[PDB]
Amino acid sequence: HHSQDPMLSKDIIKLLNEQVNKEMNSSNLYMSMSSWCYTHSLDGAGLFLFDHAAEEYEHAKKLIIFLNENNVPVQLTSISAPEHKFEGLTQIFQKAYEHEQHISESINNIVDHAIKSKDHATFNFLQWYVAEQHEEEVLFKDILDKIELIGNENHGLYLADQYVKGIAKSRKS
Amino acid sequence: HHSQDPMLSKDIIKLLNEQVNKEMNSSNLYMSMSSWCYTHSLDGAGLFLFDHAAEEYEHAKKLIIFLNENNVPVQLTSISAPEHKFEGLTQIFQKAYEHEQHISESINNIVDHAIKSKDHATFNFLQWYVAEQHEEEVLFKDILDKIELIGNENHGLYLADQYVKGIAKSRK
Amino acid sequence: HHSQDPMLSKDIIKLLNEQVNKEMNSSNLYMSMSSWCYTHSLDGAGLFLFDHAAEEYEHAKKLIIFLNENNVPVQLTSISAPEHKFEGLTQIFQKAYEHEQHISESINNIVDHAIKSKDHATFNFLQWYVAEQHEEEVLFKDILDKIELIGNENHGLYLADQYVKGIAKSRK
Amino acid sequence: HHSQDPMLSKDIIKLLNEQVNKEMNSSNLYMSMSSWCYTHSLDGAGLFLFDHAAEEYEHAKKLIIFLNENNVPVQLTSISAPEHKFEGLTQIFQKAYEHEQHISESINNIVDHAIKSKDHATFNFLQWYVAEQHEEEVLFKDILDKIELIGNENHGLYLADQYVKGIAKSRK
Amino acid sequence: HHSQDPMLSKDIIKLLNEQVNKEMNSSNLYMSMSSWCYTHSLDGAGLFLFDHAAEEYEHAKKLIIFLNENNVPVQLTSISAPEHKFEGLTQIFQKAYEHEQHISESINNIVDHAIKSKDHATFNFLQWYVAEQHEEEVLFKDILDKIELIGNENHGLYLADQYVKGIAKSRKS
Amino acid sequence: HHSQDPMLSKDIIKLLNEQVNKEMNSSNLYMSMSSWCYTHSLDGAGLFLFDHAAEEYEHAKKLIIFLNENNVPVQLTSISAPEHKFEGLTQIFQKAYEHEQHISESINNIVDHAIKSKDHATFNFLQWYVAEQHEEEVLFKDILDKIELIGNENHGLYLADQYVKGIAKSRK
Ligand SMILES: [Fe+3]
Ligand SMILES: [Fe+3]
Ligand SMILES: [Fe+3]
Ligand SMILES: [Fe+3]
Ligand SMILES: [Fe+3]
Ligand SMILES: [Fe+3]
Ligand SMILES: [Fe+3]
Ligand SMILES: [Fe+3]
Ligand SMILES: [Fe+3]
Ligand SMILES: [Fe+3]
Ligand SMILES: [Fe+3]
Ligand SMILES: [Fe+3]
Ligand SMILES: [Fe+3]
Ligand SMILES: [Fe+3]
Repeated sequence: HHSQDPMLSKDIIKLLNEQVNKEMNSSNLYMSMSSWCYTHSLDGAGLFLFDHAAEEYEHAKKLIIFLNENNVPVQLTSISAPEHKFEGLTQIFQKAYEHEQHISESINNIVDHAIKSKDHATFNFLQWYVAEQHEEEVLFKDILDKIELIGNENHGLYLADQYVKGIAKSRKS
Repeated sequence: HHSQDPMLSKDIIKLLNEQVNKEMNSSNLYMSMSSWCYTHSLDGAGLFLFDHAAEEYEHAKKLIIFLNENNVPVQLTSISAPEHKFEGLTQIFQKAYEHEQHISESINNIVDHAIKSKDHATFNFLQWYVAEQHEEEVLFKDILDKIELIGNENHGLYLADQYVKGIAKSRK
Repeated sequence: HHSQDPMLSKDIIKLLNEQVNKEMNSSNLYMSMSSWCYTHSLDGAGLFLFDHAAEEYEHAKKLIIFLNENNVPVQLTSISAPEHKFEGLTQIFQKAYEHEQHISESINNIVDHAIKSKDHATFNFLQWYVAEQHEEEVLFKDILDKIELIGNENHGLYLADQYVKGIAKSRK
Repeated sequence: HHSQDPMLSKDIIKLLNEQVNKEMNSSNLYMSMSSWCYTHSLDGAGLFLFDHAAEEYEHAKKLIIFLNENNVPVQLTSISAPEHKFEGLTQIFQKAYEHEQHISESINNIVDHAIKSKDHATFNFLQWYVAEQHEEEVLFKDILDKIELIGNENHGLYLADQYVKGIAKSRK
Repeated sequence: HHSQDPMLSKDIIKLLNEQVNKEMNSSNLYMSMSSWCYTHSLDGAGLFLFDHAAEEYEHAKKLIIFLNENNVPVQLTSISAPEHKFEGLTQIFQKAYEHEQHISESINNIVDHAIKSKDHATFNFLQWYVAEQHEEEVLFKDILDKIELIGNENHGLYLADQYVKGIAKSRKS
Repeated sequence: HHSQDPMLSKDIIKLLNEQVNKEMNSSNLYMSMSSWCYTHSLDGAGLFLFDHAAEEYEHAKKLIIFLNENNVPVQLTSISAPEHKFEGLTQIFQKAYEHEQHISESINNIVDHAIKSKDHATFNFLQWYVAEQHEEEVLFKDILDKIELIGNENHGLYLADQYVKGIAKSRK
């Protein structure tokens, strides 16, 4: 039996598949960052980063759904072993923030390519993703700022960890 | 500051970390099988397999949580790319069933090692996982049986795909 | 058309089929014990034992369901007439208590074999069964204790029957 | 202490005890047939026959209750193991339909003897049983008819098993 | 009149009785640790340890119920005077955590013996206990970690005590 | 940091700490009596005594709370093992009633010392305890009276055990 061809162009297909793989990669990175926090008495940051890892996987699934719907083969690559050694809470959120900036940038590139190729169905689909990613980028910016403001003298790490705990719990519900 | 050592033994740690990586790998395999179905007009199997991949990732997450709680470092390794070449619906479910068998065996192994080690916190923890995995293996056995019963004569693939669709919809 | 092979090992299959048959036999025994009580003015004990017979059959059915889901042929053997001659209430519950001990022993043996062969799906499945059987065994122990405490003298049989009647009714 | 004699006549007692054992044997037969279907990818027929087996045991229980109520000893006899080898779905339902006919005939025989011996208490009690057995016999005729109508060509077996599955589920 | 013999084997009987006595002993120890905290201005830790003492007694009662049900005589031994002198909050939770590890270990020994002797009714009964004890062990690990993270410079003891207070109140309801 | 001194006098502290240890001891005694009953077919008395031991521990806890609130160190001493040798139901309740009498006397002593010391915070606090203890002593007097009224002739022990069971059930 004959099935219909992919409904998206080859360039967009490639970019969307790469984005699926990026989100999968992010999910692993944040799981690893989470584990570091949990094994260093920072269960607030642990929980936040675990829940964030899970959310990145939710993004990957939403992208896959769109690919499936459009008759586009999903091409899952080898996911690389995440960084597992970190210096401290500040370095983790510095790295995480830099990571989210890169994700934001790669999204902008797909959206820009959708415009250039006049693929406005893909442009429209991506809007929820642009919005949620921007909110995520701002949140990491905000936590990094707060970690820097608190500092890690006496019980500063405890305070910073409880602040992050409060954010994680407030976002569950 | 001093953080408490891992609360689990080195052997158990190794086995549980390995299992996390196995579930991640299963999730990718099923998304790959799911996409093969969708791109070959089998959105019923496609749906079922997608939903099953997401469930494998849920098992991965619950394993991670248990490691985190026991102060055990989570050791995520490179996840090799899943196979993407399939001959048909029957082959996908034959591969899927053999896969669930291997996953069931790997779980039995950990549970047995927990018993050897007298680690009954881990034994107790793994019980939902043993249960849920058995349900999964049965389900794949049942679907495989049904695909084979229907066969691939005139509109047989359609009937099989509708059947799997019904199951996917009833489980969510 | 091709159906999948049984999902359990030969020895587990054998033990589990033997157990289905033990439960079927138990139901027969308890019906006959129940009838003896009913024809000897002991309707309270009759009711208790009738309801317990029915629950043995429920256990047989739950085992059969598990055999079905694992693609295991259920092999029912010949039924031999249950013992039908009894001496009195005390003897019936003595025999019953001893029978329940034997049922507990045979379950423990299946569970122990599940561990030895690392069949943790079966081990996990049998847990409700281990728990319910133990509750049944404790109950027969309790009733036998009470029958002895009360005695056979001067409306003692009436009081013991009313006691067992109360238990039967409260378990509905 | 003196207990009252059986309230039914010896011939009626005999026929009623025979009937209890026939229902026990029916339960066994249908469990075996059910298992056959389950192990040959016919879970729809499997479920139907399992549920029907359990209902035959319910019939046995209600007859036993009536014997208990009339101070009649229940005499459970030895029964051969049920047939376990079958040729296919059609053969199973042919055998089952022939079996339901025999049960129907056996009930009519008891009812007729109740009329002849002026045992109208027993006649009255058996009316629920006559009505339910008739409904069962009709159901088996209908399923057998539908199986032959569908046939065994390509996916006919699947369509037939799905039809029986819908009946099983709708009967609760 | 004749009563039925115990339904459990002599080895399991002995182990279960010893476990009842261990839980009773724990209850006293935690009452004593609680009193120390209350008399040293640490009412948060005071409350937590008091509620925990009470929970250990709940465990002992559940074990006794099972013994009673099985016609096994309950053999209560002399309960020894608990440690009453402690150095500080950190030492108390270090001791408590070490204590919970020992309890966890003794449970594993009973469960292991149940398997060896094929006593699967006892194996099954003990599962709630394995689960609750593991949760307790993890909780003490978590509090010890947090006490160490906070430290006791300036008002660190106050912060640590309020953290424990929050845990105690959240577990009541 | 400086923590405030105890808010109670040394004599009161001594008496209240002693009372905590007395309640702990009572709890163990009653669990011991409770187990004697259960192991001798008296699950009614067994239940009642178990429930009463748990209540003695509740009194211990409320005393501890009051000491904690007043910044008084709690001084738990070695709790001697309770007696385990009993001759029968009557002896257990004879011992139990004499025990509750001694506990009532010990409470009266503390309350009297509170009055001598003008410690009316403690006097006021102890009022629920005086009340609840009196109710307890009456109850044991009532049960002892009833056990003795029933006596131990043919099924008398059963009737007494059922009576105490009713009380236990009505109080929870
Ligand atoms: Fe993101
Ligand atoms: Fe993202
Ligand atoms: Fe699975
Ligand atoms: Fe799995
Ligand atoms: Fe067709
Ligand atoms: Fe039983
Ligand atoms: Fe049973
Ligand atoms: Fe019928
Ligand atoms: Fe019938
Ligand atoms: Fe504990
Ligand atoms: Fe504990
Ligand atoms: Fe008292
Ligand atoms: Fe008192
Ligand atoms: Fe009397």
